Amino acid sequence: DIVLTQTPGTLSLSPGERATLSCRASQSVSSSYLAWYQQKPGQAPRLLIYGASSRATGIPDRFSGSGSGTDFTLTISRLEPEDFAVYYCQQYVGLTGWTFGQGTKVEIKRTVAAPSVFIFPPSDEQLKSGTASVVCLLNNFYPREAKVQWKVDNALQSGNSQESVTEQDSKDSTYSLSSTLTLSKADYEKHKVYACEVTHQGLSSPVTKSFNRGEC
Amino acid sequence: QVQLVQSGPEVKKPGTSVRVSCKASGFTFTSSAVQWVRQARGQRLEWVGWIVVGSGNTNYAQKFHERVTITRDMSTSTAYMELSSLRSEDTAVYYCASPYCSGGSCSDGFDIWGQGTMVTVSSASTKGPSVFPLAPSSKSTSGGTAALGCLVKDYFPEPVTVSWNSGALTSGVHTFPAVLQSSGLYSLSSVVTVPSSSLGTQTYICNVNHKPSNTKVDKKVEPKSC
Repeated sequence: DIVLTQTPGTLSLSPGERATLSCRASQSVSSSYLAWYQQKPGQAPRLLIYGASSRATGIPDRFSGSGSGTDFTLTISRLEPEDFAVYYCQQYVGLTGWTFGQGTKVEIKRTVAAPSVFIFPPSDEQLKSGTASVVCLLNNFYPREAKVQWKVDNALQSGNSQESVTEQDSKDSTYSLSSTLTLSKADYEKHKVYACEVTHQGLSSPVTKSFNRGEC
Repeated sequence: QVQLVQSGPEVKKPGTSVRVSCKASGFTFTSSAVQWVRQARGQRLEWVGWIVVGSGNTNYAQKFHERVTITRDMSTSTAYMELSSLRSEDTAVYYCASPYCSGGSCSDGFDIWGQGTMVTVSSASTKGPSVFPLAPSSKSTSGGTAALGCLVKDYFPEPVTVSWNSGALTSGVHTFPAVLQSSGLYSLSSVVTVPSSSLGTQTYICNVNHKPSNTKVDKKVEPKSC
């Protein structure tokens, strides 16, 4: 089957800037069978371009498509706030075998914003039920890249934490992130000092939030 | 208006079949076509197949040709995707799409999209969440801002709904995407940042609803003085 590979993976651009998105096909695709779609979080795809360069009905002038064979380009001449989204190319050669690229996320670039960091020991209620979740919260930071490391009695933890991240905020263009350390009640009660260490571009040195088990 | 409306979310055990419907209104469905495309969270769009409404002629992707059927009922302007022998890898949002048509004339591409149908395939059994407070303290107070929340742990299936103060508190709320645990159950935290000076005069209650397990929890999050 035809494989479509999009580049780059993420474009971080200021509103008003030009966006150039690349779609490479593993096999020569006729210009007549290449489409581009826009997709926002929690929404269905939206058709932008059909036949490589034709705008779908009502699509703004700032969206244009170029190319043929193995190399296609989507241009957004001047990014509006509503244009920050994931963009997919699709080949629809023949009656079957249609495939999509992996997508390019066009993300809002804003100034560096250090996260505020908050730590939550396990609740008395949860410990009663036999589990211990320690939650570390990073609030309203940019860029997305953040290292969140768990230290239990100064020992770096591996394979016992999960991260979850919000979609980029529509109004302040920041992210928020949870890191949750999950232990058995038994394992939690063996150690004293629980620390969340945050590394981020907005922090000149890592920020540690920590507590001693049972103090609060 | 011009729309495709899909059936509600589906939760299925391995080996079963799911049927998703796609109802057209506001355009000439008889002139049109319906394709089905799926998307697993944080993964690329995957094409399933399509049907031409007039003829009922179908074309399926290689991956699905032995276990998918696409049909349409022209009288009800509805198309269906039936996917059989479901496996965990079939967990995704399934979308239908059509070219807009007005009489005989149609758009070249698929420009009308359904809202999507969440399909979960898992061996996991329905379980209500445990709701634990994330209490504000000196360890969750940065400058003049306090963070507080609720840990919504070990439930199946998606989704849970989380509100704060019966929907009165929305500014500063972060309800994190659920993480699928090794157990096959989901967990998430819902947090809110607030002015630290509010903790003494404003009550904070997280309202957690999980319809499949008949779970309704209203957890008051009590500030710690340490």
